[PDB]
Amino acid sequence: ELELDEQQRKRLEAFLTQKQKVGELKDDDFEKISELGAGNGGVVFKVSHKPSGLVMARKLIHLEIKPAIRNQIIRELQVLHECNSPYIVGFYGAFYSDGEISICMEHMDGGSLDQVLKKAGRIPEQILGKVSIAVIKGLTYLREKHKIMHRDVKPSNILVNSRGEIKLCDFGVSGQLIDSMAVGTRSYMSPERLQGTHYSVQSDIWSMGLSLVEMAVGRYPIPPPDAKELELMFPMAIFELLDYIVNEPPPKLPSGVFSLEFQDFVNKCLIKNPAERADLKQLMVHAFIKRSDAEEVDFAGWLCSTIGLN
Ligand SMILES: COc1ccc(-c2cc3c(cc2F)ncc2ncn(C4CCNCC4)c23)c(Cl)c1
Ligand SMILES: [Ca+2]
Ligand SMILES: [Ca+2]
Ligand SMILES: [Mg+2]
Repeated sequence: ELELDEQQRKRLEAFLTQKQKVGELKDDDFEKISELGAGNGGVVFKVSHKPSGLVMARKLIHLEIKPAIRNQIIRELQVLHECNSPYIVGFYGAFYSDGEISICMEHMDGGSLDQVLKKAGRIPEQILGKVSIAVIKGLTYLREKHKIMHRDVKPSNILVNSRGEIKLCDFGVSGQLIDSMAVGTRSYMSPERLQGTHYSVQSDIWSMGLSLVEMAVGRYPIPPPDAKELELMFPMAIFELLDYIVNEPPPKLPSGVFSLEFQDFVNKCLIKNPAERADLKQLMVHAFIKRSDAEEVDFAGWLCSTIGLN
């Protein structure tokens, strides 16, 4: 899982070689190309780094804070330079300028999976098999190589591109940034996290499981759809919704339309007891993942056709 093929090794080396040419990121060295979309507490733009000519994704987080606080956030974000993986979005740098922190990243031309889902309606099982592999490996990388968990897996934090790559972003690195921003949705949080009890990487596995169900059925799955709505397919307030997650049984895929391997996979992800819930090691050898890994699915081609990359 941690071991890479030669295509992934070549691309990661190519990213770093280009990154070494960039140097120190400055506010005036960026030109706006387009707005990509309003995300977690800030607007993300597609931008050109004028000196290097590199296209980037730039998230601007508007905050009014003193030089002490903001300079601590920039040094905390420097660990993202070390997070080098085919399943983690590339980091160029971070800086402060005129009342707003900037985070500059690798541009992913396919966007996030909430955008792809909204375009697709629902995502096919075999496509979600490749999504599952990438999230597991991305989470395995952060945990093994950095002793880090994500803390915020959701469709908007899974980015994709026309080269067929699927990557994670917005994992917890800066404690001070979360303090100063305090925001994001808690609707993908695990029941034990919403109860404020012993939570770990198992909490991200729930979030993946729930995200996969949403992408599979084409709708955030809590509360469950009706028997009539499932036939048509194939309002709770946020506080009422978070109480439902803690108190009611977990969501499941509908039977018949998905394979029992995929149903079992998401079920093992959504067991409410984190001890009983499957771990990354167990999920990596799961029947769904083994089958998915063997399947030669053209994700890039599927993506481009679905979102209209001409
Ligand atoms: C650390 O915090 C982040 C998180 C994500 C990105 C990020 C977003 C992108 C992107 C690349 C990226 F690195 N590429 C294409 C694209 N299209 C739409 N979006 C966003 C629209 C709002 N919803 C979330 C995705 C993005 C950045 Cl820069 C910083
Ligand atoms: Ca300026
Ligand atoms: Ca200036
Ligand atoms: Mg977040």
